[PDB]
Amino acid sequence: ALYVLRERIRKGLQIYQSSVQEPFLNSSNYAELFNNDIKLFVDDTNVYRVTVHKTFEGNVATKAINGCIFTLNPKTGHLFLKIIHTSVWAGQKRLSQLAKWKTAEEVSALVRSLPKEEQPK
RNA sequence: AUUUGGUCAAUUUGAAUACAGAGAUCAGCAGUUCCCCUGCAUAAGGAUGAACCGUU
Repeated sequence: ALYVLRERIRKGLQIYQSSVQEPFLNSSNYAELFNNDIKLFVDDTNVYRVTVHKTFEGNVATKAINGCIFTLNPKTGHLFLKIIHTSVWAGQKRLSQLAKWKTAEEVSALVRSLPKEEQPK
């Protein structure tokens, strides 16, 4: 009830919590992806992969493999796959955070490489 | 120095019920006009091709 009241108050005032300013890609605006404007999907999910090898049964075996930064142009179908080598992560700490930064850097580099015409919106 | 700018509406009444008052948001497509291209028709108007002789 209290929460509801708070919400109502907010509405009245038109205060809102940050969230994110940019508009989310969604089922609603999925069709927006395939207009003439140039775009690039980026994925940092595969940058620091650890592996714990597991078969159909699930037997244990430890290792830490190479990663990648999947960066895809859905118009042209190009895939600027920056392969992150495992040597990067040797003697490092706060690893996940570092990975994100690395990914960002890579993206920036890619952008720089692309000319003004081919660059993404 | 005092005070007016402060009456919820709606319903049931002969004060009670109500309690602020009753589709939103996102997205297609077609039409309307003008333009451009393309194919066809209609008129008109060209331009040109095609062996070899014809008809009382």
